Amino acid sequence: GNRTIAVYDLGGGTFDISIIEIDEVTFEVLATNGDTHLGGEDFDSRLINYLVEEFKKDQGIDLRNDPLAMQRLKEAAEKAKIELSSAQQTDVNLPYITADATGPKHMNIKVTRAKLESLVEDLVNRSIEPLKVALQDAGLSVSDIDDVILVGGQTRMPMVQKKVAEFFGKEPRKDVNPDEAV
Ligand SMILES: Nc1ncnc2c1ncn2[C@@H]1O[C@H](COP(=O)(O)OP(=O)(O)CP(=O)(O)O)[C@@H](O)[C@H]1O
Repeated sequence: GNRTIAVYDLGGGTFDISIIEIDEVTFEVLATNGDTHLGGEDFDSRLINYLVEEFKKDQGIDLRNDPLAMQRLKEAAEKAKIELSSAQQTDVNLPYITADATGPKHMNIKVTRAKLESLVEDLVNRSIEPLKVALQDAGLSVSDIDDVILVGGQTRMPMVQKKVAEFFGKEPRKDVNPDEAV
């Protein structure tokens, strides 16, 4: 009774996919692929652009010339990205972010989940490309896979789970650890 699994591991920096076969009678990695420039940090970057554009649209300032402000906005963007894994909407609040002749300025922007999903949709789609490759290299199809286990914090995002569920046709398991997976 062999069991074949797929490990979708999306971290802060890189993306990995691995196909592993288990037999009783033994453990054999059948294929492994990924994307060295596709990670959670790219999800923050997309949200950072949106916050910079909205702050310009509203107040008229470009924060990118201000390095100390861009650090706080990166920190705030990640925080909002995470909350939006569990909430439908959230609020970025950074008082005294910058200043001009009119005085000190404040950021207060509402980000909805739907907004975030539209911003990162293409990054999620990039993760499917190495998946197809791995399966080809293994001489397998999605029907030959028995379980999909998610690894990495970024995979907690409902959208990422919905797309992986659509590819494999199975509900991926996010509860499983590395020992239990085998
Ligand atoms: N609830 C949540 N929803 C969405 N993203 C979340 C999250 N909780 C954490 N994250 C994201 O998960 C990432 C943390 O990744 P993790 O610690 O699992 O791997 P990593 O970055 O150390 C390994 P690598 O560099 O190889 O990819 C951060 O980018 C963080 O923004």
